[PDB]
Amino acid sequence: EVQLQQSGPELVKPGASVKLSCKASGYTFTSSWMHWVKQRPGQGLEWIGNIYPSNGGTNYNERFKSKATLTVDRSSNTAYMQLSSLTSEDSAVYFCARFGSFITTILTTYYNPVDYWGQGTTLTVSSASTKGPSVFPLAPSSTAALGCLVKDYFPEPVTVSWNSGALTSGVHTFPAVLQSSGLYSLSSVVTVPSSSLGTQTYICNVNHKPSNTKVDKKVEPKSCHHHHH
Amino acid sequence: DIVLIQSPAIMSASPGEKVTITCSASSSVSYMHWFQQKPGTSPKLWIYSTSNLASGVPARFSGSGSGTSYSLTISRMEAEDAATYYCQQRSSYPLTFGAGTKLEIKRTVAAPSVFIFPPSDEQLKSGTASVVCLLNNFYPREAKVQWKVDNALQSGNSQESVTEQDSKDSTYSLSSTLTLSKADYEKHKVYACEVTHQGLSLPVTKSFNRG
Amino acid sequence: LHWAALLILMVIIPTIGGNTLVILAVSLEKKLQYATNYFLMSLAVADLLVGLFVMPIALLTIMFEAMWPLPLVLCPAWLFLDVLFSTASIWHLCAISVDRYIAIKKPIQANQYNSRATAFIKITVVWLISIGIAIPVPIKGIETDVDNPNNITCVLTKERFGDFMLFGSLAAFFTPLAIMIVTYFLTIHALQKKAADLEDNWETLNDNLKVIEKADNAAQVKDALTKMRAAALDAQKATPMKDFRHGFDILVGQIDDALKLANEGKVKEAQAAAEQLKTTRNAYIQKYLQTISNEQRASKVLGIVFFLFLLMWCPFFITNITLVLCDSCNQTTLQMLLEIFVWIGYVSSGVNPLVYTLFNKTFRDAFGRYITC
Ligand SMILES: CN1C[C@H](C(=O)N[C@]2(C)O[C@@]3(O)[C@@H]4CCCN4C(=O)[C@H](Cc4ccccc4)N3C2=O)C=C2c3cccc4[nH]cc(c34)C[C@H]21
Repeated sequence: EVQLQQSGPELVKPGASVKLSCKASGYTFTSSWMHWVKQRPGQGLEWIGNIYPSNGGTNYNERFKSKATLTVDRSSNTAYMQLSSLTSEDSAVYFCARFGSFITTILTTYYNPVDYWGQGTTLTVSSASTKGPSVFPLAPSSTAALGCLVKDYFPEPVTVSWNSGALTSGVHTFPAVLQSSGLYSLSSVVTVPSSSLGTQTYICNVNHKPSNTKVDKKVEPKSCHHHHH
Repeated sequence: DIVLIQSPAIMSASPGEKVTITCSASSSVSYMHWFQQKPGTSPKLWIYSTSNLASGVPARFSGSGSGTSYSLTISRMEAEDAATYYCQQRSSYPLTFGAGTKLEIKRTVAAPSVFIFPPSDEQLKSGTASVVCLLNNFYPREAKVQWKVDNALQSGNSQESVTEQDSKDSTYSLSSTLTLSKADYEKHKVYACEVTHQGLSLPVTKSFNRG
Repeated sequence: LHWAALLILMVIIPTIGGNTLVILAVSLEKKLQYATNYFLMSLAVADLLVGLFVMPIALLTIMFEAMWPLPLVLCPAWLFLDVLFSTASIWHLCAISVDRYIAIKKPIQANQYNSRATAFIKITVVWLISIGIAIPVPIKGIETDVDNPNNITCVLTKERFGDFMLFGSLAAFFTPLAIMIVTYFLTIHALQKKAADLEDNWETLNDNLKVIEKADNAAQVKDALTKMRAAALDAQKATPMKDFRHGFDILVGQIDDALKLANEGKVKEAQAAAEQLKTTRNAYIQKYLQTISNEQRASKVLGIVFFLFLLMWCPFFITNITLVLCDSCNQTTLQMLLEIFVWIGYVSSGVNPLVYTLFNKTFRDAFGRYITC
């Protein structure tokens, strides 16, 4: 029931301000500190800082001190984080998470594990405008395999599901590859039996947040033609 | 600051064979926490305190550590616990994390199932073509792919994309795409995809004739 | 910016010094070891320990903001002593106020051999009450986000000690305060009428002394002289100085002598002793005024020591309980000025040894003797 809902992925020009939100639910919000973690793939995890909702007291990391500013709002019950003077090195995935608290008596110290991380937020900084994805079917003709090709979308984060999440087994959404044009393009597939090829439908649901475009497409098998004699 | 150095950055171990991740610290630390992050999901703590397991963690895990050097040991290697492992410091600020340790399952060699997808007529309406060759569920990762248009090897047009190791089958998947222009796509007839893999006695080829 | 610690430290020295002189006065002066002082000595102990253990460590937190120099295990210990020695100081002052009242309206049980036992069980209850109110803090420690004490603030959070700050503040301050308010208005009232029961009886003593100087029969001289005996014997009861009450014994003795002549029928011999009574009155007229002069004075000092009490602990305990209830109020604007009201509750430990010793001559003569060694 403890759920930390975070803001969506964003593309922001370098030098502009970013405002990431982190909604809390399932508990009183004010019981624990609210930490923030930045994850740049390949370099590991780095600690940004934390804040205490009740008093509003904030602590920052020595590096992220001048860049990030942590705030909260008891009315809306959310934890904000403002990144100013956005450089190109500030492109990473950001998490908001509560960590356990040590309870310290005159006898000893206890620690209780209440660590619950929230969904990530993929932040990208670049001057190029966003481009919507072009979803194309990948049909079989001759178990079979289906898929959809998303091509020419600039900000990287995109999600794909099959039959509104009904399909999940045998699905592999490959990671995006960077094209020569500077635009990403991934593709997801799904293995289904040849008996369900004509009796059941298969629709991939592409959703791209920054472009603010969502498109669903039906994969239909390619029909052969009888070549003359 | 108090950086955490955990060797190795990546390791491969077979089922049954046992693993011991090390997480050495810059200074003497009170306790050590551990996290597991499976690609596509947020990190969930696995061991709070130096040697106490979190909720929903199997008993095969076993953490032990001193002051400078800490460790994470397991009991029976299984495919469900293949992921990256970070260790963090909660003794003092700033909170430091480890670089990470990716675990690869070592599974019996599996043969890839090759599929090939022709370009949709909608894409050709825009003047571009993209032929996809799919390799699904195979082991190990390395697989050599080649494109032969009219029995002529192509070079420079392909873009291979391997996905992470599946948590269930412990198998990878590869996506190679041949990007060509409609101008050059009409000039040729058959497009083929020849792949060779130690799990194949003879390299298999899956092609198709345009139309 | 570190200069503020200058004056803050000039508040610690008197607290340590002042309360140490009280302890040295009662334990070394053979003329000060009576019951009611053994209980005042305990108030100085609490006020001393709070200026020697609580107040000095509280000075470091102002300088080392968001830091805890001592081991983290001693944070819940220091907080235990902040409430303990404070609640004890408050209840001691409360138990004093109630005794100041019973010691006025009824000086019963004034023996030194049996009034010292009541003080010994009066002192132990206060220390047991103060403990019981301050004991839950060390039991359930404070929760912190970090393990190292150099990155934490030693303070009781609103969430972990919500119902404690509420039910704990009442048993420590608002409960003894409720007693101190009523015992005050009943004390000022106890000496408002006794100062008036002395005058009206003193004027009844004159009117009858006026009429017996102008008499013709033997019945009026024995009616007015009997009204004097009762009036004189009641005015004796309305005094807190045995020599002024000794003056009434002398007087009443002369009443019985003259009242014995009145029954023998000798009128002009009874008036010979009535003129002697007029002499006995003139000797104690001075001391009659110094009695009421000391009555109106004792009434005001009791208002100041009481005013200073509510002047120093209210701003904290009111702001404290407000931060637990009000959510509309700015949480950062309350605990910003609460830091100030904490030290106002601390300085009370330094005035208590002054407003309870410097109004006594034997204490001053003894203080300057050990300052002098
Ligand atoms: C003088 N002494 C002070 C001491 C205290 O406040 N010590 C701390 C560490 O300092 C604070 O004032 C700091 C500074 C400004 C912000 N702070 C707070 O918010 C909280 C109080 C609070 C907690 C939770 C919710 C609301 C308010 N503080 C603290 O706990 C506790 C005492 C006490 C508590 C309860 C009953 C008592 N009887 C006598 C006493 C007493 C003696 C009395």
